[PDB]
Amino acid sequence: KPIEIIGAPFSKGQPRGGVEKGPAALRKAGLVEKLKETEYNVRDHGDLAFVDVPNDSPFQIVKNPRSVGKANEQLAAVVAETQKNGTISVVLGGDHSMAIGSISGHARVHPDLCVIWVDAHTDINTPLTTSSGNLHGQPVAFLLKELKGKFPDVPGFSWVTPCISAKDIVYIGLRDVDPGEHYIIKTLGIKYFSMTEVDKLGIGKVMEETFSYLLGRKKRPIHLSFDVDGLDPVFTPATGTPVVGGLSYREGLYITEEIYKTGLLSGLDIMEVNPTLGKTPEEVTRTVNTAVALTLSCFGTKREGNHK
Amino acid sequence: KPIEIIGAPFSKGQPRGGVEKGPAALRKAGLVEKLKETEYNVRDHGDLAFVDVPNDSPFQIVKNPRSVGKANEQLAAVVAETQKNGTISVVLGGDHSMAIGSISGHARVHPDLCVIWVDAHTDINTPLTTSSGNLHGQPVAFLLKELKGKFPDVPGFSWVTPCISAKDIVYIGLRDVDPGEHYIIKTLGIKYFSMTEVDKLGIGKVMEETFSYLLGRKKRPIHLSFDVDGLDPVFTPATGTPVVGGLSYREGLYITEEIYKTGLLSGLDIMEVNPTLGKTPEEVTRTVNTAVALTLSCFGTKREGNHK
Amino acid sequence: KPIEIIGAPFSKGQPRGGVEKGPAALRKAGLVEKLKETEYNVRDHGDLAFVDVPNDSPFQIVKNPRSVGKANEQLAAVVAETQKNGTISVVLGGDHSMAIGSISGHARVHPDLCVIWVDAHTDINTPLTTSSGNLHGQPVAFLLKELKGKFPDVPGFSWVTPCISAKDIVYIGLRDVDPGEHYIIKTLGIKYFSMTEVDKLGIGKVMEETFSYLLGRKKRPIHLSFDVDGLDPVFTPATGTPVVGGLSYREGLYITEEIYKTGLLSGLDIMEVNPTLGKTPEEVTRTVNTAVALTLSCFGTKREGNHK
Ligand SMILES: N[C@@H](CCCC[B-](O)(O)O)C(=O)O
Ligand SMILES: N[C@@H](CCCC[B-](O)(O)O)C(=O)O
Ligand SMILES: N[C@@H](CCCC[B-](O)(O)O)C(=O)O
Ligand SMILES: [Mn+2]
Ligand SMILES: [Mn+2]
Ligand SMILES: [Mn+2]
Ligand SMILES: [Mn+2]
Ligand SMILES: [Mn+2]
Ligand SMILES: [Mn+2]
Repeated sequence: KPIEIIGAPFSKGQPRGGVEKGPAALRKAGLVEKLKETEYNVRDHGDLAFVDVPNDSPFQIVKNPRSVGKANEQLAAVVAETQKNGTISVVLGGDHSMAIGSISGHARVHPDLCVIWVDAHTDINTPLTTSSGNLHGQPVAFLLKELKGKFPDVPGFSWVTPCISAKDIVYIGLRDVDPGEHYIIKTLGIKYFSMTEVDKLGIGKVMEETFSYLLGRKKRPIHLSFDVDGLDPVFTPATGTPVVGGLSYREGLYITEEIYKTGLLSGLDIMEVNPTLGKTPEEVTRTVNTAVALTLSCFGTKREGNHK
Repeated sequence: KPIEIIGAPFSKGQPRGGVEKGPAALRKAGLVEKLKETEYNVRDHGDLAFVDVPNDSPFQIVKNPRSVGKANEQLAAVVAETQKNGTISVVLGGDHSMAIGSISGHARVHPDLCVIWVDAHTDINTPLTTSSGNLHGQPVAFLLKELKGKFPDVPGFSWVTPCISAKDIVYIGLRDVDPGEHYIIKTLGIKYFSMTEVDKLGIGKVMEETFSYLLGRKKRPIHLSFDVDGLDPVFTPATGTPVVGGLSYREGLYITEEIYKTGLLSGLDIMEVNPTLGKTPEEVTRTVNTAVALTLSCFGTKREGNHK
Repeated sequence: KPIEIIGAPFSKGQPRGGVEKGPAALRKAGLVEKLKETEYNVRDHGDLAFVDVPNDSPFQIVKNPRSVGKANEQLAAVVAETQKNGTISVVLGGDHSMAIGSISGHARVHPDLCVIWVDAHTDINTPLTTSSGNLHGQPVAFLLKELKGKFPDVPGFSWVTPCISAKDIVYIGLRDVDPGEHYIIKTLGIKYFSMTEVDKLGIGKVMEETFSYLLGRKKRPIHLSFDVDGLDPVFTPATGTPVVGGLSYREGLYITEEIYKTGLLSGLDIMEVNPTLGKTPEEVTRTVNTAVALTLSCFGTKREGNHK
């Protein structure tokens, strides 16, 4: 099972344009060369060229609906094709709104997959609950089957078909959830481990419980959508929405080390790295290097050591 | 059950006068407005005006005995009256010597209460074991029934009646205990979770064990006396006696989140915040904002989210 | 059982000469005076004068073989003599290559001892697997019986007799292991708790499992070889080989507190403190003071408190 890197220099899901530079910074930090040192064969598809939409007026409060909808449609097609060829897709983020296209294309080939979402946020607001209008905080709402028809058709997304049910996803790291989003996860009964649960259980028990919950019945493809702000700002300061009291460096690596050990990783998203948001040049280097270490961990690099 | 904020701008229990500004900084950080966003009805009694004692010579080694004794007598009366009216009392600290008055007035209405003491110190020296003479490190000694008659009558405190027995209190966070204090907790058998126990058990098991220990037999009123130096100096740097290796931000919030969930919180003390002790202006803002987050957590704010 | 401090100002096991100053900095921080405040009787043997070898050409890739071999032979004799007199030996580090002499002399008197190695590294490369040639990363290879005859005779070490078998040692804190070293620990089946295991289990369960593993059958002498880089660079920045994601201050103290409680500590090594490697003067003070706190903990100082 080879790996295929796919760049997604997109920032229309939020207001800060620098996340577009995420892919470049990750590559410049030597991401591809290091992955070639693993047991996997690596392939770089390159970066995608997203067709911008000039006249893109807000749908109600939702900003850049048509541009976000089209870029995600392009991504889904690309991901589905590589999945169709028996390869693991690695999407280099880009604001988190690109998860719509990443997960959608994945589910086209592997309809039985489950999703592990590492983030300080649930990203499940709907076009009607959102207060900001930024689509990087609404991706999960377009993918959940239970939310289908809970909000008006948004321009640019008629191509989307809800592909995951409430019981197929698990959140880890939550600590900044909007009132509407909380009502939704409680009502629909979505499984989550907020920082409170990580403190209570310990990251060891957290990973054990997420795997038995999702892989109890039968085994199946895993899709890990990693938002860099899942970790505390001390570790990943260069992000658009940092929240204090997050996961540690050690905990972030433990999550990815356990996911590698299942042998079921099928799709990966590394999102929200913004290289123009450091407080200093090293805060940037710190964030980019951590994202690279997490990616390598998903593919075999272990803290105990490695040998051929 | 409404809440009643009570300010206690007092600093005679120790040498640094800046703790008197604790209440003002907490209010300026928006403490009251935010509490009004919870499910509780809020009431601000205001700050107390403590009658200073001009001729206040040291009783042996004990400094400002009469001024500390009178200010606490005034506080007890105020707290007992609001408790008498079915309200939860919130005392805005002030050096920790004000816990004598806070707990005393509380026990007048709820004699069956238990005490959870979060601190790096036990604050249980007696007028005869103390080496500094500062009363903010002796409050527990005036409240324990087992210590009654273990030291000479101190001027200004003849109004005090020991209201709690050794089995009714639990310490969390200890890491700077004097030899005399250690002899006392071992001899009397007082329950505690020092940093060693938190490391061994994890904060999850620590809260589980403190609740079964205190609320095993029957349910009853809870009094949480929180000393801001319970958390590591990296989180709450603006305090008079910082000790390395303390509780994390996450652990501090876990403690308060669990106490809220019991539905038994009856009295609260937020102590030792000194706004004139930062190394920088942000070290101050960091400490004040953390104290506010802890207070809000005691009244319902959860990291998983909230909705009406 | 009295204690005997033994200084080892040596740096030929690696390239940076400043570790030679480790002993002096530790003593200047008041190490001996504080140990005299414990229940043990303290004795300072002083620092050793190591006979340098002028013509010391590299054995293959191994640097300073004869100088490292002789200094360790001198140390072993000194340690064995104090052990012979019923005293606990405390070796003030010095690069970690001095563990060869420390452990060797100890095993001469207590052949049944076990070893607890706290380090970010396994220090088990052989003269043939090493890529740097620095002997401070090869001490364990000269002491393991299973590795005897696995590499050519190195000049200066013909006096060494492998004294410990693979089942007699436990590693804690690993996070920077070379491919050759990993092949060795997996093949020989050596017990270890890398950072992954500490994250999964918690330091409490880690200490419980290392004690049952080593002291399950019968009780016996414990030798703790502590490399200061076992803790994260935020706590012990003044070291030659710092690695991110290490043990916390709290975890380091928990390890030593548990070792004291067994009553089986027989030999101690405090290594790799280099007072000329801070980024600032306080990074140095931070590292030296932490090493002193760890040493005091091994001999009775507890975070819960102490009294006579
Ligand atoms: N819920 C907030 C924040 C969204 C956070 C988006 B994220 O997790 O992708 O960075 C909003 O909807 O604007
Ligand atoms: N035990 C020391 C320190 C007291 C700490 C007081 B506290 O916890 O209220 O800040 C003393 O009695 O002087
Ligand atoms: N394995 C690397 C690093 C050795 C680390 C040595 B130590 O743990 O004593 O600081 C080397 O052999 O050069
Ligand atoms: Mn986020
Ligand atoms: Mn996100
Ligand atoms: Mn205190
Ligand atoms: Mn206190
Ligand atoms: Mn090391
Ligand atoms: Mn070492």
